[PDB]
Amino acid sequence: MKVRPTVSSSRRKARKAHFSAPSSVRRVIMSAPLSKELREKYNVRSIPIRKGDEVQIVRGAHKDKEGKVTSVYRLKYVIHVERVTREKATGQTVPIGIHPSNVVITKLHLDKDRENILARIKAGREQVAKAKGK
Amino acid sequence: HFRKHWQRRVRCHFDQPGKKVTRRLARRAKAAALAPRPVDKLRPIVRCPTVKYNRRTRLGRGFTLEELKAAGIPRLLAPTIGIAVDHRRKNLSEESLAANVQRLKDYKARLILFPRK
Amino acid sequence: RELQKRKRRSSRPTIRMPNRRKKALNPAGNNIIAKSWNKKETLSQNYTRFGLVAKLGKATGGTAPGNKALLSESDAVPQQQQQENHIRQHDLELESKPEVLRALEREATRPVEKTVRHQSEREREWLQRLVDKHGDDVAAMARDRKLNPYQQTASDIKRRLKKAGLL
Amino acid sequence: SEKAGHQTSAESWGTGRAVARIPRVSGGGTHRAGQGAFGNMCRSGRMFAPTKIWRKWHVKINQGQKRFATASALAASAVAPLLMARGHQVSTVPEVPLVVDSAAVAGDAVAKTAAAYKLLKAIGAGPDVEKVKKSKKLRAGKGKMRGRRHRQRRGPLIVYSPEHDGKELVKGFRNIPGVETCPVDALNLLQLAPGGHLGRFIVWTSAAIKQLDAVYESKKGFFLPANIVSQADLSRLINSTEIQSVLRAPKGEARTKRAC
RNA sequence: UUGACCUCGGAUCAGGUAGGAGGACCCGCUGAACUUAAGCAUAUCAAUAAGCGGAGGAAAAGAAACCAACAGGGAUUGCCCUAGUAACGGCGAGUGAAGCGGCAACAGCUCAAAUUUGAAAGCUGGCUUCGGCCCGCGUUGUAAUUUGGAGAGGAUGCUUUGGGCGAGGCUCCUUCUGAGUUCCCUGGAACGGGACGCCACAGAGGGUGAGAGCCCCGUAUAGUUGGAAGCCAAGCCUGUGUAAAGCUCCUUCGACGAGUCGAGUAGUUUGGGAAUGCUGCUCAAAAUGGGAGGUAAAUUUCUUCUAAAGCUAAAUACCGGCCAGAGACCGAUAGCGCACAAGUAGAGUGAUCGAAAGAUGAAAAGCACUUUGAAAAGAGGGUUAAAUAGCACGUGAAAUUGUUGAAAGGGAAGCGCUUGUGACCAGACUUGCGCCCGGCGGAUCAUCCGGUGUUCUCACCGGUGCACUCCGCCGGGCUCAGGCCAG
RNA sequence: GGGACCGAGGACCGCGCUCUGCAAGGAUGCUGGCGUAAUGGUCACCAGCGACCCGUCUUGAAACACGGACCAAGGAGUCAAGGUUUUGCGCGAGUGUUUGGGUGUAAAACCCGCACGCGUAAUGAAAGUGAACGUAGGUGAGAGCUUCGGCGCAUCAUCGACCGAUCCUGAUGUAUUCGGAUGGAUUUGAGUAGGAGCGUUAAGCCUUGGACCCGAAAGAUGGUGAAC
RNA sequence: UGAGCCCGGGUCGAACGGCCUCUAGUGCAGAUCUUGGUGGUAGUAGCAAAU
RNA sequence: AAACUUUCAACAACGGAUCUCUUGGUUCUGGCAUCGAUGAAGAACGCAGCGAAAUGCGAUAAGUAAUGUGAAUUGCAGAAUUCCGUGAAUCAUCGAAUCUUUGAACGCACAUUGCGCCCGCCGGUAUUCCGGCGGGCAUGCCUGUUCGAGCGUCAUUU
Repeated sequence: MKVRPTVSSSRRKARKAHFSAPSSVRRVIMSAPLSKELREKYNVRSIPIRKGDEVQIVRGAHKDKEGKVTSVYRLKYVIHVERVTREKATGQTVPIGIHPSNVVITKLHLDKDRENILARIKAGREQVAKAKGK
Repeated sequence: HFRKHWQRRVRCHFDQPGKKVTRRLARRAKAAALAPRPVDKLRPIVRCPTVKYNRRTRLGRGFTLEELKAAGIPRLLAPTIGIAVDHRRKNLSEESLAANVQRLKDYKARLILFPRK
Repeated sequence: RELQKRKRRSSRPTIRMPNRRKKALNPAGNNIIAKSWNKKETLSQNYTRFGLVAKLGKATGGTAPGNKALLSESDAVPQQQQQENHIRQHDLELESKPEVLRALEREATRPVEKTVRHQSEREREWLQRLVDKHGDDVAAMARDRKLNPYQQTASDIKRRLKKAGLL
Repeated sequence: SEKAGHQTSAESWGTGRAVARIPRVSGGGTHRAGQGAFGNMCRSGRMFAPTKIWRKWHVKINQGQKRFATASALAASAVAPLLMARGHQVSTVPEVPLVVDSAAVAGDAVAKTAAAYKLLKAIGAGPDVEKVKKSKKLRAGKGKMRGRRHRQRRGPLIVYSPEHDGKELVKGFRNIPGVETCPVDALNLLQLAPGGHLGRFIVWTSAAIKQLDAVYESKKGFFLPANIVSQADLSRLINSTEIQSVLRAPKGEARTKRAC
């Protein structure tokens, strides 16, 4: 189990940090896994998501619905995806709230920073894989 | 004997393992600083003063000037090689002087000295 | 208390401090002890492996098994038995074992650069003139006043000349 | 807190007014004003006999008794039914001490948790590991609030020799749930008799046994106790030839007939 | 007339410094009372509480005018023990140490007393081209040497050096580093049950629509990117000056703290009239000196240290500051007064006193629209798994109240034993074995064959059959046994 | 002869008798009824009989008096240090690791080098002295064992023995002012006379701490304000 | 016997229990007890400060 | 018989008890040493589009610089603000700045946004007038610089 004295197992502190984390930590928490073809194409398991990712749903009442991410509401720990909407009493469509942990990435909005992130994670992975192997 | 405020002047010992590990870390830090040297300086063999403990012997504060001279270790160089020196103590007996000389000679025979820079 | 609660309420970051200690817990450097030191082991065990004595004082408690880290005269004086008016005072003349111990022994027994001290140009010139005038008579060079203002002893002059090289 | 309950200003109204003679807070401009204080019967007052830090927490136990009870726990672990008595599911292992080879439990051969699991399955600790895994459960009470959320059964205790077997099995069995690891030189009674119940299932090794011998002879001031009874079998003691010969004739039967 | 030297002042001259705060721990001053003594006054409380002044991360103390009577110890500090001993006491209440010993830590020094006198060799300021030029301080004494278990001076012959760079290393922040969202059911949702797997030096914790090692952050070890500041440091360049330093020896020297010790006396304090220590007043020292001890040993013999100047890390305390980790703790009348607008709302002229108050739902999806009507209000209708979950919202007791229904009530009710009437509710032994026929199928049946595991003599399978044996299933046939209550 | 209440136990054993079994150490045999209801439960009411409202406090007793509008939650012999009795446990004339040091999977567990605490010899005011004449004594009981001849635990009573101290008795001898030998005493001890203690747990009691909970007037310390 | 325990029916939505031990802030009708809520008096007294 | 009163059942009110939960409290332990005249603790006034409360900030005012991360804010309004970018953010770090009136509080007064004196500037008829702005003006003490006083005191005809 935990050995490093810096880490704490206190549920109180853990919940306080989770519910009062700043936006970058919220992004890190709302990282999401990549699909299969993506995983065998990039050698990465999960990266934080953005507003331009085509995503597929694997959990919830709207399972197997595909669309592009509309927004990432960091304050409520939720993401808004296209075409997954509910109607209010008046009939106006509000996008239904779904979690990054309950969605899986199908396509990446690739820029310089994203390519750098995947390169760093991958390179670490084969580094440690080779270290274990030989 | 509880006439006074032992409530305001009671102090506990819940930090005993903490102080023990702190002392161990402190002596380990001293060892890390003086990595090849021993942690504690050599000390002479002295006798307990009182009549109740005459036959028993213990460790002193530092070696006598006459003992150092007999052992052939300079006064100014002994503290640099780790020998405690006590200017206040006097020998007053050939038995104790010889015992401390033998101890210092054993220290010399077991000591390795490195050549400055 | 109110100060802690104000830190609770304020939207100011908590200034977490790093675990910084005054003294390093392990030795560091390109020396034998630092290279062969084992971080996980304790001081006593490390000194057992090195082959050196950690504490010169009396053992204050039970030790680990096999550590070895903690430790005719006509005139009747025991000092004649113990013996093997000036002594060398800047150094001591000293007369199947761990690798660290042998490495330290080799390092101790390695020869060292002499770095021989030499003499100044004016001292050389003064000695040269004194030799030129008085030949090799130590008494005469001590007797002289003009060439020898600092009334150094003849033996002093002789050893300076010997160190310089010329008789 | 030492100041809890009496960090309040209150003076008893006395016999002047027709109210209970209890110290009541002064002031006249708050819902608090006029309420009771300082009492264990009053809300927001001090408790009766407030808990103090100088209570006796640690208990001094004689080293002789501790060593005696550790030896008794080891004998209980040697006794086979006591494992069932303590709850360890012991039915597939071919030997109740279960000494395993130091060759296969030493070095890096058992450093991997997968290797440790395969060794446990081969020697027969697999049922016990599955038992603890399936008994992984939620605790009932406020321990969940106080940082003790789950409770599980206890696994086998691996005993080794740090001098000959090393310290890789320590981590290898550290990761596996339920199972614990303890050196032969520092046997722990808390692990030997969990919850006060005897019969802990311990997976031994040959070096561990040869070092139990050495340490139990090495302990100074302690000797293996001589028991007050030589033949533990009371059935042997009673149903023996000498006793049955020396006994007199019975005066009745186990169940006596009713006379009148 | 002039110019000094000394002293005293001014300048909105130049450079700095002191306030206040905090005060948990620390160093001093000052300083009670309640209580106990079953009354109370000495005493105790207490050298405490309040008040005043002053620092730090520790402070303070600290290198003997010590302990001791030793076969000696050897700065200070903290623990255990000494010890409830000695000692003191309205000898009542009570008070109450210390040496020694085992430990933790351990580090020693700077001055005044000297003539550098063959050379004030020392230091402040402003002016700088930053290299060296002045001014001033100062001889009524700044450098070097020296500080009494020492030293100086000569002779003497051995042995030591000093600076500047500095790769790289350690400390700490950071980047990255394992495995199922496979199939079926339940469900609003799977993190639940079943089946099949994987990882693990990682099965701590938290989030995700319900108990998630493998969905996610993190978690473990070894690494790896970049950066900050301290310390260390392999090595590489300069040294230079008849410069410093340690010793040995001796027909040469060896200065050591004053209204301070001490005596008398008042107060305070302590276990301590050799006044326990200190303060105030009067007098007032010594140099084979002074202090404190030992001792009847025969006279103050003997022992051990140098007071009136100063510095100093570590072991030690810590309700305070910056953090961090935990608990056999409390769980919204509890836990801090404050889980939430909490020193807030509020009261008092003022010092001060000081509360009450958490939970919709997974997600507001927070009730569109129609229709009553003056409202914190309804009837439809809709959202949700559920709205008698509707911002009066997790569940929703009792006290108290209303409607409906039943019964009862001639100046008390309520309770006990025993029926009766009415109302509502429940539902008795769980209700079977055995034998005999005819058929059918399986098997410790077969001295049947083959295989596997084993306690090696016991099991379990695969394959033939029904001659015998045993089981069942079917269709007949007969018997018996039963729970309660009455006569 | 008529009537009432009950059937306790559950193979045999025993005592017996009127002996092919019987009324003899305890009920069986036969028949019938029982599921749209045998038998029950709660509520309400009526009916016979009984029946002061609780706690506290005082008194020989009552009688007074104190508290009670109701319901929910809170609510009172607790914790330390020091003594003491008893039970269990470990060791045992020794006992106690946990001041500390070593170690560790790290407030855990394991380990122990030197001390220290109490005890294992006492008495006297003190100098100091210092526990065997007898199987550590006898006699008589005494649990128990026994070759039945006798051995005898613990403990008690008596007669003994010794030690410290007190009052004597006053040896060789002695430095000529020192000594205690021997034999005594209706003596004294918290003495010897073949050790029981140390640690720990559980319960009980005592003292002081807030001390089971609640409840004076007062006194002191430091501040705020006005006034006859 | 009893303090209490088990089940049936309704509601309800996330944790809980039996036994062996260990521990304690462990069992209420009173205390003119504390807090909170709610009654008769009473739709009465009286329109009084507050509201 | 109704009304009223009493008991019970169903249902509905009141109320917040019980179970559950906890970004809280309490206790213990470990690492480090850091307020202020270069203006501290504290008080006040302002700064947002909609700001009540709380927080942040100080006329550069929910704040600026720089670095790092890498595509948001979010209750509503909003950008032609920014997406292979020196680049969003109610982001993190944080070495650079701004820092209103008070307060040890410092030109005098303090209950006035009042009253002063020295140096410089600005605009409006402007060498004169007015208003504003910048730099300043506390005390005790230390060192240095300068000035002054004193028959205190020394001399000075070679």
